[PDB]
Amino acid sequence: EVVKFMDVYQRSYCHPIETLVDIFQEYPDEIEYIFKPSCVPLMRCGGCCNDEGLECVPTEESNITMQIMRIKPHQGQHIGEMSFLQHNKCECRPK
Amino acid sequence: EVVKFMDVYQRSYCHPIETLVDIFQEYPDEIEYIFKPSCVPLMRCGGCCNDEGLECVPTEESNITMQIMRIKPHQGQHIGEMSFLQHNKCECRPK
Amino acid sequence: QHGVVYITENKNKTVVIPCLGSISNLNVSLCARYPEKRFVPDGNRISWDSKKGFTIPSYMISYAGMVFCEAKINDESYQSIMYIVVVVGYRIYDVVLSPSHGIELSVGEKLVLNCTARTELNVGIDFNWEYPLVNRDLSEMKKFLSTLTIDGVTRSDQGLYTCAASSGLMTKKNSTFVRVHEKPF
Amino acid sequence: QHGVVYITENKNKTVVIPCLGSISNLNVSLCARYPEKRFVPDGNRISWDSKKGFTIPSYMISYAGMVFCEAKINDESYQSIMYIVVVVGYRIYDVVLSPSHGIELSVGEKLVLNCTARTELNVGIDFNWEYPLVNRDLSEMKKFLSTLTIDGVTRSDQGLYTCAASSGLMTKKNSTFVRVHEKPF
Repeated sequence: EVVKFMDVYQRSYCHPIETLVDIFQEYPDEIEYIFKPSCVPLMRCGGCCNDEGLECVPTEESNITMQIMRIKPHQGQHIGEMSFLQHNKCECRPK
Repeated sequence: EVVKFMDVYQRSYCHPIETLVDIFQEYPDEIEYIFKPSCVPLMRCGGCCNDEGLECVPTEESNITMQIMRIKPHQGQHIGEMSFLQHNKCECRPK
Repeated sequence: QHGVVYITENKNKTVVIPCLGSISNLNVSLCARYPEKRFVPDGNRISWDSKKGFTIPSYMISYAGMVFCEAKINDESYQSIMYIVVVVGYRIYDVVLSPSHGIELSVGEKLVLNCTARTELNVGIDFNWEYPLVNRDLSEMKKFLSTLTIDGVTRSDQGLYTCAASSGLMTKKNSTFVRVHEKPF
Repeated sequence: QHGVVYITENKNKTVVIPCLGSISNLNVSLCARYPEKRFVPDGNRISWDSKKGFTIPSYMISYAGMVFCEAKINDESYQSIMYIVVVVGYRIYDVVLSPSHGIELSVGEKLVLNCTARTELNVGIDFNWEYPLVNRDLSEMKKFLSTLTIDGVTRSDQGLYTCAASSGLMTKKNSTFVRVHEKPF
């Protein structure tokens, strides 16, 4: 039950990794509503670079769409489509 | 290409999700060495709760072991086993 | 095809999912998600009535995302539609904009007014201003901020400034008077 | 079974993976990870010599995690072992502990001394103190901090205090004198 080396390497390099993101992290102004679910799974550039002076940044982005329940407390609700940004290609780059 | 509702729900609830964690985030004192790879994939409590007043916390933890290269700049290196903390069971709890 | 079930911040109330059935005595329970739990009558607090539905006090499920009743009937098991659990608040403890005290300004001088509402949790908040702008969310207590901003301030902007916050079924407001003086001398 | 290859912070140097082969003229390249790239001679900058190995200037790969040479030979393709790329630094721009100026203290008064080293990147740092404690990492410039701490400070602790930082092949130090006075009056 001990992970190999070159496994940890590839399992860890700057690449699109699924991430749980708060909706209000994406739509900070919508403070009048509340959302269920309150967060969403999105590919974001994750993992590390092989050099201090680098940073794991996206080189390809694409919004994606999911069904969220918008709720205006004491006035109603409904389930609408919300678009969210995603990373497709990641890249280590100078900082 | 639009995600269902109850899918987003379950794909997003407070549960152990694989996470890329910086080693120096775990071993902040080891400033004399440098590690390759410099980060590691670890299950950590991720996702959201169904109530403002909750928080997604672990209820079961377990260190796991991986092969990392410790490097003492200009004095040597080697590949040793490093243990890292993991979350096994997650739970929404009062804050 | 799903249902919806609201809950107040002051829990410990009692709730009824309309799991309505004919058989006066069924082994009917209430499964939940999430996390996957499954509740059963006990007379005291919990119960399911044939024509009333499944009963349970709010705080017993306020953490879940959706519940549904399910009946074990021999061959297969049959269940109701999904009801979505929704906790909501309304309590606005106070609203106060910085600064509270008066304001004497000079023409052209940038003006920034922070309006701050402290609410309980699961509160949604709408801001509304009265006067001659951007807002964001931030203990069992929330804080929303609404910041009004003007740069080129004229002499006419020298009016009373009003922020009001509505939580849905409640509303509070605070104010402050500001005067726009002409560059002195 | 793997190899290792170091690189300085001042890149634009030239490096040689010992991909040693017999055939004076092979279609040999240098594949990389990560990200998966694959380099080829061009005479000018890049080259592979039969008995010298694969050649390339540092900054061309300093981003990768491991490289290896590979030769296409008809049926199957054969490759060298894995060499691990490792960027390292040594430049310690300065070390200075807060405060720089002298210190007059009182017995029993808590003492905290921040020691701060600014280095280039990929630098590892060891701290060493001289005198009669915890440290952590924090532009193309790193900053490591080493904080010495004493609470119950006696009169004897009234010595010179020395922090020194070694990056491996370099070292700098700064100091400050502190006096421990007895509670006055």
